Amino acid sequence: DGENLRPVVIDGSNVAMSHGNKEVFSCRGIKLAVDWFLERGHKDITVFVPAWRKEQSRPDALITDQEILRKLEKEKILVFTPSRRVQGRRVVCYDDRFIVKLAFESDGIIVSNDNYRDLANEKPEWKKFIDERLLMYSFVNDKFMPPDDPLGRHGPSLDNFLRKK
Ligand SMILES: [Mg+2]
Ligand code: NA
Repeated sequence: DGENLRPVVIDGSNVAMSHGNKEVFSCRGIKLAVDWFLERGHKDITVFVPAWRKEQSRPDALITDQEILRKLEKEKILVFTPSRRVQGRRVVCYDDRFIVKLAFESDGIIVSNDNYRDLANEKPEWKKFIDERLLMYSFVNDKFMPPDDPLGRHGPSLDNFLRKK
């Protein structure tokens, strides 16, 4: 029973960079984050990751355990944001905008340590949404630890934070 639960939108790139080495795109972090929400009963989970991350590990952009991305895609959970090469240069659509817009329109939660304040300054309704619906986190090795107080001490509990009740 997970439609008393708010839909969950995970910043795949943020979580990947947060987990393990802070200089490595660690896809296990994405799996661990998703698994944490799955074990609680969530059924509406979307992970946004730029499409160019499917490319093999380059020295500029290191990445581990790539197979998880496609696996999560086949499981309907992960969605790739558009990206392509024009005239020898990589063009990337702002995945952060996908994250914010989807979560806002689905009336859900954003899982990220990124504040997205450029987008917040762009649209007032987005700023208010982010202020009230951003779930930050911390990684202790393979342990995914979100705070019981997402909005501080006067905010709701983590349990009630994820419910539409
Ligand atoms: Mg980002
Ligand atoms: Na990382």
